[PDB]
Amino acid sequence: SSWWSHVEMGPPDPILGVTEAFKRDTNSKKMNLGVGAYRDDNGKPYVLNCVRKAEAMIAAKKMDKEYLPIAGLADFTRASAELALGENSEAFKSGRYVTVQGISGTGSLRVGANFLQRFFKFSRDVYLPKPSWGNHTPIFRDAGLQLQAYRYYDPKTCSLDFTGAMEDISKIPEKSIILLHACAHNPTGVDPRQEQWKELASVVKKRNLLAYFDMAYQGFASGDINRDAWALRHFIEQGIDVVLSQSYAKNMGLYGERAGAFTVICRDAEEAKRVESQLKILIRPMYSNPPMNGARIASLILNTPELRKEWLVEVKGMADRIISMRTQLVSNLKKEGSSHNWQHITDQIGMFCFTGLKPEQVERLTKEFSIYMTKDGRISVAGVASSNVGYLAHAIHQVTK
Amino acid sequence: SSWWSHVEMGPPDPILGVTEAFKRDTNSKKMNLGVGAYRDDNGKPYVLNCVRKAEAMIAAKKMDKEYLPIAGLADFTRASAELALGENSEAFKSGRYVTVQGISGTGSLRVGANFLQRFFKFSRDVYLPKPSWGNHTPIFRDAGLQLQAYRYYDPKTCSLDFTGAMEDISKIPEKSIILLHACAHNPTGVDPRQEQWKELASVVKKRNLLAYFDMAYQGFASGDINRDAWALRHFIEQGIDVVLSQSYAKNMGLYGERAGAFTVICRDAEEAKRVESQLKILIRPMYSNPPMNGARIASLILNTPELRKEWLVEVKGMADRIISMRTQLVSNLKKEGSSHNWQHITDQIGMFCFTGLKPEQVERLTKEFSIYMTKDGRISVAGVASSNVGYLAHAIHQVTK
Ligand SMILES: *Cc1c(COP(=O)(O)O)cnc(C)c1O
Ligand SMILES: *Cc1c(COP(=O)(O)O)cnc(C)c1O
Repeated sequence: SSWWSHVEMGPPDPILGVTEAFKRDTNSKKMNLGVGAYRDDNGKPYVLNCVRKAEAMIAAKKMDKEYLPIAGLADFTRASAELALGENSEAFKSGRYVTVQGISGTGSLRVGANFLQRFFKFSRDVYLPKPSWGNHTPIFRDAGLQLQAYRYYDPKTCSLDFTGAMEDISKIPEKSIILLHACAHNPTGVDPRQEQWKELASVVKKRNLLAYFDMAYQGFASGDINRDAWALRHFIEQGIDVVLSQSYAKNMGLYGERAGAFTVICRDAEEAKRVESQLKILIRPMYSNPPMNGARIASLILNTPELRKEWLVEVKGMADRIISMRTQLVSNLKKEGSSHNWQHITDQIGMFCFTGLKPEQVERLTKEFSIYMTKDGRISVAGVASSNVGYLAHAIHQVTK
Repeated sequence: SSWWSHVEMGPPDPILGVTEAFKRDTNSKKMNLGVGAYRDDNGKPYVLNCVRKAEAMIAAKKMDKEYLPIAGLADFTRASAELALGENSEAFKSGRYVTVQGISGTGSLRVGANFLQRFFKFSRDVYLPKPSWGNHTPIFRDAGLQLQAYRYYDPKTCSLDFTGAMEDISKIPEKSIILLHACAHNPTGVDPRQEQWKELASVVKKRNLLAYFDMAYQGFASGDINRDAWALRHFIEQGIDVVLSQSYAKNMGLYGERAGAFTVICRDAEEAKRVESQLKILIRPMYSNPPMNGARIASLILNTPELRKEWLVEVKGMADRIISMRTQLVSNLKKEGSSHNWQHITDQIGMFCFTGLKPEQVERLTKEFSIYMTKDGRISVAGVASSNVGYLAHAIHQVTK
């Protein structure tokens, strides 16, 4: 009998553990549609070009490796707030925001969670949309908050349940926290139309809720970064002081680099200062300071007009591919004789597809064809290459027939 | 009013805050002897040659940026354990340990605290040496643990108070946590001798305390990495099953790249596997997975013989440097005419010198000479160059005369 005799075996991450499994699989035909990481046309990891170039400018600049400030690389911090809020943004232009660099979107979400935990004085309840990215839960629960939920996706409709979203939402108690995905709702793939966003926002405003936006796929909803930040900025423009999480993980394909940020909309520029100090005091004992290379790469591209332009064309290309994949997806599905409706594959947006597959359906795909995905029938459509759209289709069909 | 209208403006970090201040001083002659960050003889940031080399092989390797597993890069992982534990290590050879990559030393300390709080049931109190590094307090506190202390440094004599320490230690309640700095006690720069270390082991074994080692300067106290891990290793062979934190921040001079690790020694390999599960379960909702740049490098060096060799020679060279500065500093103080004994300057090991100066004196250094240090009068020795060594000397003379 010792120290850790009592600790039991925990399970494998529902998302992340798929990669694990994936890697152990000897079938050469294997695919990992678990997590959402973009592959190019040959099924390979794709490092954007502007990333490479920036990588190089850093190298050639022979920079040091001294510590970052707690809040991160200023230059990155600011570029992020602009990318998000928009250059013409009041809130932006008047200095009422604070943004600290974080450990990508997860770390960002968390300090955000912990900040709410420590200062938000009116409630410990956080309302998540049904369903929501799995990590949401543990991020908020480990932070000290309790979780609630508001209806969002209708499975018989394979579309948003706006009505229910609004009934639920309209009944959330005044001054509660509501997690809203900025765009590219993980895992549904469905987001509200402007008209509906416009609507939600009135109730948030109306019920005086703290709105927490998580923006991990800016650019991926449509391929247009500003058309994707519409919602967020709207809200803010109606007078809703939100909080936000951002990740350059997917859109810059800096996955393991860890680049994200957390921002808080304040009243003044004075409040902003005040809050930052606290943010910092939250962080020091967390990780001391952030990992620098990701932000360097990113800060360089955001702030270098050339780099920036190329980036944006690369992002558009990414989106485009995926789209082609959906399209190819369903057509082969028919080509294969599938009596089922597969329009969802084409109507949804972002990096996945919320297939509808049942967990048995799910297993069979892993087992028989080594196609790896999540228990919720959620597939990374972004990890499918041209050469494998066809196999996916067969498998799916085979599983679904 | 406002969500945050009550958020108070907090104070700058006791250590990390001097750098901020430092950056604002316009005197050409400033020196940042605050944080323990090494500079070459010209007072310039020193990126190790083996560091420079490893980055070159990664770029040349044209590697990807995909996510790393939760615990991190296995090679990095395996390596630090070894680095720490030793290769002839039994616990290492058997695989009774679990190492997870972390966000340098802090994030390691922090996950370790977070693990303790979750699973260590036999206590809620962590015993810190007096004094300890500043960050330790908040790390544990923020983590939900209770803080205690044992005597360590006697300031009257400016030496370790082995007696008190031992009194304090022997009466720690059974099965509590005691934090011990593996080497290079920060800020004291005063470590137990091998015979005291052998005493200490004896009682922790006896009271049957949980030993948390903080190991940040492996290689900087003695100039020899193996020599620096003697006690860690000592305790282990004595059957004390430890928890340990690593920083590659100083010794690999990888500061802002954030590389480090946390490791818990377990009874079996079986059990380690169970902890590892848990450990990962803790990290995901924290920052999902660690930054990858720093680990690639580190693992590249620790795992490539040439690289490892030169690193050892690089670290030893670093260590000798600081000994030169120490010495020079005192003899310069003599020549300037300082009435006092400045023996501790040469007695203390690691990057620093715990000078014994008073607040006023330090205030005077910053103000008049622009020399920046911690209000407890702890100077960064590793921060002085051949070229500014006199300045400091004169300063310290004028403020102390
Ligand atoms: C990817 C993602 C995030 C952030 O992930 P990181 O890799 O840590 O940047 C946050 N939310 C959702 C819904 C995501 O899909
Ligand atoms: C520097 C140091 C650490 C680790 O520093 P990081 O920047 O987090 O890597 C841990 N403990 C002590 C006592 C230190 O001096």
